[PDB]
This record gives sequence, C-alpha cells and structure tokens, in this order.
Amino acid sequence: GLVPRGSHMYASWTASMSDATQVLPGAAPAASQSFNNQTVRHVLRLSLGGNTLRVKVSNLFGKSPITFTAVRVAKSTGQSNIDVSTDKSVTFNGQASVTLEAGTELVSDAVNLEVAPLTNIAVSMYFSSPTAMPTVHALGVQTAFIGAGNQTAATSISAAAADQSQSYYGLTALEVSSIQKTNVVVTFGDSITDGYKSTVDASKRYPNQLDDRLKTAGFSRIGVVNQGISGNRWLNDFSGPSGTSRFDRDVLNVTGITHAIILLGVNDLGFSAWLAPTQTVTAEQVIAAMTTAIVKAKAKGIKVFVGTIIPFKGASMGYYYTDAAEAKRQTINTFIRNSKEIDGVIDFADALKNPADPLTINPIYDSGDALHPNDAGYEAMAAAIDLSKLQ
Repeated sequence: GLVPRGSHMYASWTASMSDATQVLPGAAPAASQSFNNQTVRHVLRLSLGGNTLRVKVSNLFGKSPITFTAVRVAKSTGQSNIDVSTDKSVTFNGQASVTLEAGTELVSDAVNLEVAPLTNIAVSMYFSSPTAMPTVHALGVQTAFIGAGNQTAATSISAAAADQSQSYYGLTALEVSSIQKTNVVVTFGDSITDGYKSTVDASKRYPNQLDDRLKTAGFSRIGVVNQGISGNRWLNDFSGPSGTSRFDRDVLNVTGITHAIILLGVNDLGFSAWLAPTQTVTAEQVIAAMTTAIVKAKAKGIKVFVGTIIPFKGASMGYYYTDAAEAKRQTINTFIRNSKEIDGVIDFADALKNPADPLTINPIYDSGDALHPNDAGYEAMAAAIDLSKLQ
C-alpha cells in the first residue's frame, strides 16, 4: 500500500577520520594542514538519494577549536564545478557559522535539496580564520579544490592546480532522508576498503563497485558507506585510530546501519617487521579484537560479515610480508571461515588469490605492489559478495 510517511535520515556517504599529526613510535612529529581565509570544495558520491540532507563535520582530532565560517552544498557537474541553481546554505541550529571544540563532531540542520543515488555533490567549507585541520580522511581517492576567500557558492573554484588535495578535511558524513525502507551497509577496513590504487575521481573503490551491483539489481534503497582507513590496524593507533577504538564511532554509530562488512588485520601483521617493531601482535590478539567488535555489533542487531585477509606474498618481502605474517594470516582466516558467531564469511581471499599460487594476489588484480587490488580487483571483490546477504 502507501508507504508510511515517517521520514528518517540514513548515512549516504561517510569518511572515517584520522589525526594527521599522529606518527609511529619513534617517528618525527608531523604537521597538520592549515587553512587561512580559504575555501575547500569536496566532492562526494551519494549512495542513497532522498528529499533532504545533512552534513556531519568534525574536529575530532583538533587540539584547538575550529570555526566553519560557511558550509554549502550543491550538485556537482564535474571537477570543481557546481550547478549553482542547486546551491544551498548548510546551517547549524540556524546559524551559517559554527565552532566545534577540539574532540567534537556535529551534524548540520536538514537542507532542502532533493538528490539521487550514485550522483556527486559538492560540499564546500570556508575557513575565514587561521585553521589547523588535523582531522582528515587522508586518502580520499578524490580531488578536493582549495581557493582563496569565500568561494563556497562559486560556480567553480578559482585557484592553482597545485592547490588541490586528495583528502577530506573535517567532513565525515552526509546523511539523506527518505520514507522508504532502507538498508545501510558499512564497509569497515583499511586501504583495501578505502580503495588505495583505485582510479582517482572514478568511484572504483570496492564499496563503490558493490553499490553499482546493488543499484543495477534494483536495490536503490540499499546503501553502501565506506569506513576504510588506509594503513589502519585493529590493535594499535596509526594509520588512524585503532580499529578496536574506532569501531563504536565508525560502525555502530553510523546512522541507519543494518549490515557491516569487516575486512581488517593485514596491517597488524605487516607493520611489525619494520614500520613498528615494538608493536608485534599475535593472530590470537587480532582474533580477540575481532571477537569483541562482532559481539558489540550483533548485540545491536547489525548483520555482521567478515572478510578473509587477501593473500599478499611479495608485498615488500622481509619488511611487511614475512613468514610470521603469513602464519598469522592463515590462523585468522581459519578462524573467520569456521566462526559460528558471524552472520557470514565473505571469502575475498578465495576470490582474489592467484590460481597459480594461492599465497599471492591474482596478477590480473594486482595494482603492482602485491598488496592492493587494481580497479579490476576491486570489481572482483564486489562481485564476490552475495547480494542476498545485504537484504
């Protein structure tokens, strides 16, 4: 009959936040990016359409407050260009400017802009004052455009091409309202979820390609949002807050989450040979972290799927991949494949392994570093997922 008319917000796009100033033990300090009377125009692909939207901004890892002098949204027409007829002010309790204390995040008022699934919008932020922005999504696989002054409502960003970035600055979710029954699938993981080595500005991350399959099958109301962080580990900070510490924020608290696909751990194994030798962890310690995350998500009624760790022999041999890392990978994958607690396994390892040698990634899917898939490998990851799982 008539769908009940109650409207609700759903996460349509997400980006997990990291602290750009955090470094490995023993490393030299790292400086954050800063803006000073400048506008950053981000571009993002919506998984879910609807009638209104709201923007979640973040100062989660700031050391001082930041003030967003203006935030605006518009439909993207490619590169930095917008459809000015769709430009809208984004307000916060009715105010165009808003200050976030260090360690806080904030979702905006609803914006009356009707949007369609798998379309790009631009979210533009003006910082009038000197603004340190350590709170980033570091590897966005998407161009952002930076210009002088308040260009948030401009048709395009007038600036030098060297003033482009591929990060997201203090922008962490974009939620869209609908009266329809809606599923939200959160892909949680590291660079292989984030989409490192997929084509920039092409929406070829594995969760994008999974989203394409869903919409092609007719499921416009099953959304896929990306909570990957390139370099992320279950058990230790860097890159990004540890998987265990961020699971509540980046999975359990995603608006409308119904399903999660967890793919994490290869960096726990690979970082200890050389990047972080004081942070050697066992497969059993990784499994314990995974267990607590699974328990928490199931307690909230979320469907929990766990992916097997894809083969990575050849990835900086002796300095990332090691025999110890392979042994731990085996133990973890055996645990995943035999677990009675998870709702299902997604055997990415089986899907992407080399038929000629199961310890290596299939050469046709290898970006070149023996660890990260290329676009075809991310397509193969998405193709391996039974869409019945996401219903």
